[PDB]
Amino acid sequence: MAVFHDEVEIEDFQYDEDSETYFYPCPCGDNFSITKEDLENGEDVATCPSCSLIIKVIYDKDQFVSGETVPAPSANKELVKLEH
Ligand SMILES: [Zn+2]
Repeated sequence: MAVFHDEVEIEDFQYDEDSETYFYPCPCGDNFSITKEDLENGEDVATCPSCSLIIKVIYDKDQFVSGETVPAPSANKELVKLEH
């Protein structure tokens, strides 16, 4: 490795309705974490509390950066059954 670990699309991440946070599955055992606000500002990097690695989060800046345009809902997803 030389620059970052690997960039992954936000769609792959797991949205957290609890407090608007995205997480990514790590091979070390834990899962990365990144707040929605971070992506809205530019913080497209996730850090693991165990391995302490770095990962790039790809998303739509046009969607995240919504000044006077509130997006709309599109179906629902319930597949939270990832146990370690
Ligand atoms: Zn990790």
